[PDB]
Amino acid sequence: MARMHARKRGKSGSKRPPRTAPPTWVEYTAEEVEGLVVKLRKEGYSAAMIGTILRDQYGIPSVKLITGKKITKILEENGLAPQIPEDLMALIRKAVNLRKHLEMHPKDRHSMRGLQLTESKIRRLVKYYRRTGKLPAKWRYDPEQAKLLVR
Amino acid sequence: LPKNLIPMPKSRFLRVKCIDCGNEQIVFSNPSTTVRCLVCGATLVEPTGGKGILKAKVLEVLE
Amino acid sequence: MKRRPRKWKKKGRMRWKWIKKRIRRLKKQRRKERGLI
Amino acid sequence: GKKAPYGEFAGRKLKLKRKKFRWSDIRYKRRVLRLKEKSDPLEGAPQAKGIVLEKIAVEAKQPNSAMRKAVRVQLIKNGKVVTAFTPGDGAINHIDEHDEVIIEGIGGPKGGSMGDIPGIRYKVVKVNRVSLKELVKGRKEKPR
Amino acid sequence: TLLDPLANALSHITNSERVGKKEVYLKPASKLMGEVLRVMQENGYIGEFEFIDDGRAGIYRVQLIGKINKAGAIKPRFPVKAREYEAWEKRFLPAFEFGILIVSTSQGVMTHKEAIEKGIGGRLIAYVY
RNA sequence: GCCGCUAUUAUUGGGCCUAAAGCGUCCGUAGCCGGGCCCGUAAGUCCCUGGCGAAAUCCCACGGCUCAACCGUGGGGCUUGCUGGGGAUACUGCGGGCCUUGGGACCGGGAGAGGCCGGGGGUACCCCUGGGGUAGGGGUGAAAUCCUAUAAUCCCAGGGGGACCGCCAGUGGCGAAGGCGCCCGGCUGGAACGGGUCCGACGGUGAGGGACGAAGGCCAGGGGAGCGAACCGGAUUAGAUACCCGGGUAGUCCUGGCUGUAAAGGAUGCGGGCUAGGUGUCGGGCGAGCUUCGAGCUCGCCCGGUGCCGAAGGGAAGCCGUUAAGCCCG
Ligand SMILES: [Mg+2]
Ligand SMILES: [Mg+2]
Ligand SMILES: [Mg+2]
Ligand SMILES: [Mg+2]
Ligand SMILES: [Mg+2]
Ligand SMILES: [Zn+2]
Repeated sequence: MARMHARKRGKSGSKRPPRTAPPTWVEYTAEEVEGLVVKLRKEGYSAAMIGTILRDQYGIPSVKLITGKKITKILEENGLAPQIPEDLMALIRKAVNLRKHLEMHPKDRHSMRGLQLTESKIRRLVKYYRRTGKLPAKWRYDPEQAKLLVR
Repeated sequence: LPKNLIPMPKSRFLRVKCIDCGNEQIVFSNPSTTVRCLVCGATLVEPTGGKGILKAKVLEVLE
Repeated sequence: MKRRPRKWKKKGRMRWKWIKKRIRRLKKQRRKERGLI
Repeated sequence: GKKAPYGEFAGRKLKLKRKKFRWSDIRYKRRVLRLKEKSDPLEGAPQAKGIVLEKIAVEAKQPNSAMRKAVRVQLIKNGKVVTAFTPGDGAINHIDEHDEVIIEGIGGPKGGSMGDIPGIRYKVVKVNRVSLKELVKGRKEKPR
Repeated sequence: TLLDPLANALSHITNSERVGKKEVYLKPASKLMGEVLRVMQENGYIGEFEFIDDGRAGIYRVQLIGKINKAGAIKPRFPVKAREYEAWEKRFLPAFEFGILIVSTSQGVMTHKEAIEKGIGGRLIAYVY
């Protein structure tokens, strides 16, 4: 899914099997699963990393299957969900680090293009999240404000 | 009908026990993180590009 | 310039590079006698 | 790819593109900008009247060998000189100078030249109010 | 990107019929694909269709019987009053009652024949002959 | 002259590798196109009905001038339609909610001449110095210009200089394209694979607009070995403003800017689905076997790239042919 700026037909990904009900081999209930989610967010892990750890260590496939809820739903219930969304945050951190690189390296135009594409993605997601309310309407990407944000 | 209808995982969840504590623990065969025993801190599977390399499963199951 | 591969062919033609160069010399003369002399 | 706008709510851009490429149609362009009317000495007419200035002859293109007779003619509505071909065999002898002559199109593909006559667009039809065909076939002698 | 699973389904059927396949699979299923297949079964162009269910939008397994020459979507889903089917037939079909134009109406998804006998128009979405 | 002919304006219904024609490449604003389920609304849409859309003109029948044309009676149509209500709700739209297949984020082990910056090297070439050794060297189709007896070419030991990174090196790889090859370190971009990770349609295309963009050229400042437009000489030739030879300025290199062109070519715009495959090769993964137990070798399978061939199919043909120039959706 290099699509969107590279147009390679990559198919790497997950293959969730159709599951109307949770697996019987699973030990944990919805409640303790939620507790683990909250524990790991306090340990400082993003939701993606939380699902990864619960898949690899605790053998939990699809917190959604188990609890009926999503990880970010659990986080916002326990008052721990991130202020701005994670994917946007990640892009912004990338862009800031790259801004720094490019100030010390002005002739790296290929990395400059990578920055341009990164900020394009940012703008797209900002548009969508303004439209859906996950950001204020007046929110807008800016490099310096984003630097303060990350920091 | 075969191999693209209902694309199904090749990975498996599998039950292992550590050599040190002996606690049975479910894990994933294709981990992105080094999996540690919940009791001892022992690595049960070390991550790779694909199927993780398994330590400490001498009594094993797979679901 | 806008160019034409058709013009780049040579079946009944002079070479396009040189046609082009002639055109540009003419244009230069005209520009020259237009604005200042 | 599949052509431009095919959507149900794309009629605007569709109309626009068809107009854009009608202007690549040269017939439409001539009709709509009225280029013929601007460059025509006959001023959009099927016929015209003119004064014969001189009688001349024109060489057929390449393969044919002949001297097609003609006349330089000054048209009255605008004072403009055009050359007209005199069909027939002794037509150029039936025609004289300072004579009033009627000027049709010669036929020809794009309202233009015809046959082995390279650059003549017009025919003589009447001479001092008498048809050149009848003058040539002998009947209906000329007034002046 | 993906746009109109229905057109994709119909083109798949068309190409598979050209090559003599007995069964096709239509992957981004829809209630509309299902209604169109219901109609195509009833008018005898396909055989038997069944909805397979994944966790995704679902698949249709469709057993053919060699009775399709051209099946396609009328994609500008054209509004059609109850007295214009003659013209749309002449555009999309080869003879006077040969194939079937599928029409979405307020009273369901129907053929233009049933629409005519009900005196109701709608929107054209597909043809099959 | 208009229509037709003309599918030579193409909504129906055209084409863009080689015939006219894919922007050099990318990014993105409007616009247009938009995955699946549920609920609602009922704006488009459909049905029914009220009021209007003059008459003439058009179609039809019937009547009157002998028939007809013409005229009248009546039925219908025409006017792009507009409007008042009622009903339906599949599709579209609008609103709300759910989803995860498309896309984005993340993680992991790998790959790669992706880029930038620094350092360290490799021959080769040219100049200077010193030693040797004397009579030619060079170049050509053949010669000459030129260098050389102040010691040349050749050989040897040192020093300096600027460019450039051979063989390995491939229908190889990376990159949007342009383009990118000595090694080492640092910063950095993007992709593939694996993934019961997260988000939850966030997507496509993109008018206009912006960014990048070979060589060459220009401004300024440096550097300048080799090559070398212009120029200068030697030949050749009927001529020779050239091809050949000897030199040689700009330039080629660096810094910062402008220029913004190319057979910038896959002469093939981008996305998505379908339509036999075979055989290579790169990368990742899986499974087996072998092993000198090697980031190893061989076989098979999956994904993604890159090639050849090829039935059907397509096409004017050449040729294309699951990396379409095929069918469909934009
Ligand atoms: Mg034409
Ligand atoms: Mg054509
Ligand atoms: Mg061409
Ligand atoms: Mg009327
Ligand atoms: Mg072939
Ligand atoms: Zn343990």
